[PDB]
Amino acid sequence: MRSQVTLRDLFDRAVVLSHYIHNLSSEMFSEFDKRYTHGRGFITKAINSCHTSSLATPEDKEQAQQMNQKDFLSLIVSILRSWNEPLYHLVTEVRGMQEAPEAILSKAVEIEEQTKRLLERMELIVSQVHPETKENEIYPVWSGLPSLQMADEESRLSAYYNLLHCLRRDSHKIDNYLKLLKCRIIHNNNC
Repeated sequence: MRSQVTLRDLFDRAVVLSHYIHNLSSEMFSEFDKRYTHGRGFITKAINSCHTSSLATPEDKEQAQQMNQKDFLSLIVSILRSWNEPLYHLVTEVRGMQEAPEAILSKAVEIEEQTKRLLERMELIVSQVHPETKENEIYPVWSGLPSLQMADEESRLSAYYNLLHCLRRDSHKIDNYLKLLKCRIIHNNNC
């Protein structure tokens, strides 16, 4: 929309949100981990199957810097829109039948709304800088639902472990990305 939005203003709050959302994801993940896998022998296993990994992303900074700006910003939107369904199901899954984690839920609800909040911001950024960008419509599919809703404690709990991990990973991606774009478009520029 509008309400006197400048590109400086858009980025100002895009970075405030992306930093917040990431820190909240580390909080959520570290809390789940502690609370949910600290007395058990569950397998850590690193950077597992993240649904956003199918999309072309820079896995570096010079790679990100070198990148076409138009594609970079659309990438950011695709990631953010791909976290809709899994974040809806997370909240519904904690919320539904499921018990205690009133504290993890409280946090899932915020991540869910703040992401959507970030996406509109990002959509405006794009319209302002690259209005020639066409309706995005490409976003990676998510298939973790079956694994979230398993009877087997180890399977289900790890499916949660991994989704929170991936989320903490990707919210960290977006943050580095937005810093990099803000520093360029708004701040100290090479001419």
